[PDB]
Amino acid sequence: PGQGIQHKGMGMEVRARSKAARKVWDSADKFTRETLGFSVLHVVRDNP
Amino acid sequence: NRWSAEKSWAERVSLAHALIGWTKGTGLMGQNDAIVSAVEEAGVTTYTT
Repeated sequence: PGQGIQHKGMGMEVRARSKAARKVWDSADKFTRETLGFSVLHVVRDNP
Repeated sequence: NRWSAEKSWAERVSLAHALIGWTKGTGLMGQNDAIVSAVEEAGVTTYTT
């Protein structure tokens, strides 16, 4: 699907359970934190 | 700092900080009223309500 249906804390339940989900998120969240200085996890978890 | 810490407070509440200077009321400051002119001699401003 495309953009616009996105919700706060989307797929965050899966991250807490699945190991494959964590590796996808954390590898992604680490890169964004180092290069661009921000975390996608925080943005998704609580909407600023 | 609490607002700058707590994340979800931003949308609900914005903090506007105002430092209220010397401001002359009659009841509490009825003693302070006479020297309002004296303090104002230092090149400083006292304010009406």
